[PDB]
Amino acid sequence: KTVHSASYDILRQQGLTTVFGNPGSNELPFLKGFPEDFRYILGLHEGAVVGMADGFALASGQPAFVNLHAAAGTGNGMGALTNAWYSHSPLVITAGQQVRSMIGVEAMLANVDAPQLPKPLVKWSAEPACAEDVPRALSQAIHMANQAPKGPVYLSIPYDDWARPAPAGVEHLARRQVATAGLPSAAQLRSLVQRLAAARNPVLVLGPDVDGSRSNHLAVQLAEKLRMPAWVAPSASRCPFPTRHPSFRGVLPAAIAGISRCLADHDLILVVGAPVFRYHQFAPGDYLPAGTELLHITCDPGEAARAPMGDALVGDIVETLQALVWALPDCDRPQPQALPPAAPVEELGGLLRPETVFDVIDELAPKDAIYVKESTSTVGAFWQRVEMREPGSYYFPAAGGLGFGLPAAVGVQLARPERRVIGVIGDGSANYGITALWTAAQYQIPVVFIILKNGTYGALRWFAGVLQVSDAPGLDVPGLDFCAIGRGYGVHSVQANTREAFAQALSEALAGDRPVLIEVPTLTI
Amino acid sequence: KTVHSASYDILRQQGLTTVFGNPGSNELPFLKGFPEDFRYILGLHEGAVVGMADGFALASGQPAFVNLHAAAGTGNGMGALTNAWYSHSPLVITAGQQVRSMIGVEAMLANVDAPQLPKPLVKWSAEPACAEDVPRALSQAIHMANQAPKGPVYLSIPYDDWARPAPAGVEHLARRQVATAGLPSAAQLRSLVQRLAAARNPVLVLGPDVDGSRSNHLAVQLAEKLRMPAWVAPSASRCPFPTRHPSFRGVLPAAIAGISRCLADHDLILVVGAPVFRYHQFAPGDYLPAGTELLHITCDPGEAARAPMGDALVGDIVETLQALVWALPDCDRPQPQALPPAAPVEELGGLLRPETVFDVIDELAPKDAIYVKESTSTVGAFWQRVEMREPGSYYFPAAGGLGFGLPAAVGVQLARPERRVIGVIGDGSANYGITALWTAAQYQIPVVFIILKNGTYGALRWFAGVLQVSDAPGLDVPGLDFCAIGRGYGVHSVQANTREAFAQALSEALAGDRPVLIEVPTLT
Ligand SMILES: Cc1ncc(C[n+]2csc(CCOP(=O)(O)OP(=O)(O)O)c2C)c(N)n1
Ligand SMILES: Cc1ncc(C[n+]2csc(CCOP(=O)(O)OP(=O)(O)O)c2C)c(N)n1
Ligand code: NA
Ligand code: NA
Repeated sequence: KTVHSASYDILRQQGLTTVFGNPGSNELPFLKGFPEDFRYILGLHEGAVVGMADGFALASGQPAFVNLHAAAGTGNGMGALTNAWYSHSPLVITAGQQVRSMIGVEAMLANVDAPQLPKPLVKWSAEPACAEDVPRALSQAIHMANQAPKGPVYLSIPYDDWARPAPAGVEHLARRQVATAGLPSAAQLRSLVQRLAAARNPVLVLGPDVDGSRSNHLAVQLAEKLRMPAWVAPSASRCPFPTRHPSFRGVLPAAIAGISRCLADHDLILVVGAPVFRYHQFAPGDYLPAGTELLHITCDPGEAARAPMGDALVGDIVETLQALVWALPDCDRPQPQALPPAAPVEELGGLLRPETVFDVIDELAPKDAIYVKESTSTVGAFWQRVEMREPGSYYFPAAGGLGFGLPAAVGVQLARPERRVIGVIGDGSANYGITALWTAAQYQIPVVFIILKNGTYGALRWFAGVLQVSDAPGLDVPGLDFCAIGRGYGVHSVQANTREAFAQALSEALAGDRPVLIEVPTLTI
Repeated sequence: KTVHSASYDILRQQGLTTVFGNPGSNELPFLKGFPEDFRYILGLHEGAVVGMADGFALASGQPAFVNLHAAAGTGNGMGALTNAWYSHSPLVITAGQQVRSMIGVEAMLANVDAPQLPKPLVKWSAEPACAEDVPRALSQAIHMANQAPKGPVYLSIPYDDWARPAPAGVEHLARRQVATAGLPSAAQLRSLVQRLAAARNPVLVLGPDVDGSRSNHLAVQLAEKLRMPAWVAPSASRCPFPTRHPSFRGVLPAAIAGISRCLADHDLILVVGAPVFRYHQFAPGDYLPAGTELLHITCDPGEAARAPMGDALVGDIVETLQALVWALPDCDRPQPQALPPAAPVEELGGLLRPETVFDVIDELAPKDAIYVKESTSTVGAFWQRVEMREPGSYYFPAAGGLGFGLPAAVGVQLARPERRVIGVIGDGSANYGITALWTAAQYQIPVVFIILKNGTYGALRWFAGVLQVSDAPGLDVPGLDFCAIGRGYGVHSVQANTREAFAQALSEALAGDRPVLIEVPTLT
């Protein structure tokens, strides 16, 4: 037995049998003898590697294993880690290191002070002090990433470690289970029941950990038991509730003053599975309406600690909601009434309007499609127009780090081969993760990649207009041909200029079993 | 006066008037009122932004200014910082931060613990404690990046700072000069002279800081003064010596046993402007030949401290070399004789060999072309076949981080518009920095981008053989059409399958003033 055999035994028994990577010489001794029951997914750039792994871990509900090259490979993946942090993504990131005797002299490919490199975007990082501790360190990595609050971890491994003999006692590691006890106490449950049942007009607010914990159906039961509306917490990264349910109200605005206005008539706000709150725009005002109280249920002690208001309970979301639904009384206030349907937009005679594209998607897509969205000026219209009825149907970068979309679509589609993934990606956002197209071609992962091509960084032009700034450089992205780029990376590509051409292209893509890129020139104002 | 007006005044007076960036909302208050005498170079991904700035700083010999978005933009640029670290590149990296009152709550776009993010790849990192300290902190960043050993620094700026009034006393900052005194003392100089003059058979070994300090001509003078051969230090990132000068001996192998074998006959080794040594492959053996001594001249205290052998002198390389050339006595030993030229490789009639491509480059390229190389299995052949006569003629990623090549070619070409830049890039390496093609097209930066397309991560096949690994996944890169990708980003693109087709494409590219991508299918 070697450090190598012991390590692959640990990965197999813990279920980490898909490796997302881009290889280098320090990693070859790990990749040696790669087992026939494991799968390796090559990305051409590490931002795409990490984002594929992120999508895979989130959609599968299991940890994902990554293998990168030394400091430059780790570095190229670091933007993608910002999103993985706020999505509570359990990524086990390994990077290969020089031989131990060559690290201090700073030989070429030595990753200097390796554990510091990924900080502060990892929950744990190490470089084992000896070859013999590597298998236990890898066990520690997997169980740190997969415990609440879940998140990325990092391990740097000198390449001469793998061939060394495994130590006595290593046989205990592969079978280890780490379980998290997160049910409320009887007193804690009583407090939630008393406060909710006593409220005049409560409201529900739901974040990405409602989807991550598979609590969507429980959230519907909760809303119905208290006859209350349900919103998505601001800066939404996942969809936690069926969007045409009559209690649904949309996504809250990412603004201090905006949330206290939207929720002004409610005496009690219950936030589940989000921070309080991922505000974005500067909009000073009241954190809460006068007389309103807030309750917060979260899996993350740091979310509970940092909130500017409310009483928090930190624990297991699905067990907490199940207990709460059981313990609450029925209510006979009237049921909330549904939001009105979105009207078609006016025909203006220029390029296709995003609203039009979305109406077509809502008509032709399967009702359990999965959407991966990274198109920053069209978010409001998408949520209004594209129904998302089932869990696990939406992914948007949780840190707002662009380059998530194309790679995450490939990883999500790999995790959920029985559903169809449709990416809705801007011309700007596409270029941060463009080589994911190639991985989709090579492995025949049949994402429908829709590129909305408006010629600009539209969301930034909007924000610039708001600040009366007209002199900022760098906001336009002319001269891009995504059909040529798609074909370059091996993906069947088509340009759709009208509503009829777009419908035909989407229909034909959905009917097939290959990736397709659909380039859609769109209106921007 | 505002923090904004004072900061642009500092950048202007210090000479940082080109901004390399990718914008975001936290940066819009900085980019507001961008001055007419500044230039903004947009990159579509931050790895390319930082690589362009890196090339520009190295080729211009001046610091370069970067503006990135928050933590995700900073993160996307961090692979490029590995290279900037080992090339001693003076990059001033700014990243926009949320409004100060929204940082601790972790609002969307808050960069948490920002100064820790780029570590350990920056020599100084800060987030100012108040708006009034932003101008002085920017000055500190500039003067930290540009003092020996030069390197990247990082400043995180909350976006509500820019509009605030500038503090009293700010007017002293823009004019500040920071000079480095780095000449050897009389005793230090005499020790080098005494030792070198007493040696039986000295040898010279030169690294990237010889090119960086503009000491190439002095290195030739020194070699000639001691009638000694000259090598490039291993893991070469720049070219410090004219490669057809008769004392030139090529690049040392990146191997412990290799160096002591190559240099076996020399009693004294003088290493200038490189670490001792950037070994790569694991080839254990003797650090030095028995009886040999090593002298080291470096601009970097860390290089001096970490070396496993030798006596080091840390200071100003160009000033130290000039003092040494002046002080050395006459030497009567015969001059070294030139290396024999490379033999032709016989064409087997099918896909082109890289050696053939390099012979055509050597025939047709201007004799002061600049090469940006990131083609990992073809480095030895390149150095054997493509003459580099002038300073500032070669750039290869100093940390080996791929994605340097396409972006750095663009930045070098921007720094040196009077010379012509030829990028020599593999099919694997191109994809880590591919959006640099777009910036070349948009700004009409006329790089000749040559893509060597062998279908594989060729150098990893070599290392797999060395390490005795035969079943590793992920070594092949089939199914890439770089003419389609080039055209997609706006660059005129042509495929060249034969020696004649490549000559014609290279000649036409060189005769024009637009960027061109030339895709060349090659044998491994
Ligand atoms: C890595 C990274 N760099 C820069 C930004 C800043 N950013 C925010 S929105 C945006 C524009 C995206 O444009 P596009 O995807 O074309 O969508 P549109 O706004 O045009 O709808 C940019 C560049 C970011 N969020 N992430
Ligand atoms: C960012 C990064 N990721 C991975 C590697 C590992 N790496 C070393 S050489 C190499 C292959 C480069 O292939 P190519 O540019 O096609 O050149 P060839 O070896 O085929 O001549 C790779 C992937 C690296 N050095 N940098
Ligand atoms: Na756009
Ligand atoms: Na290659």
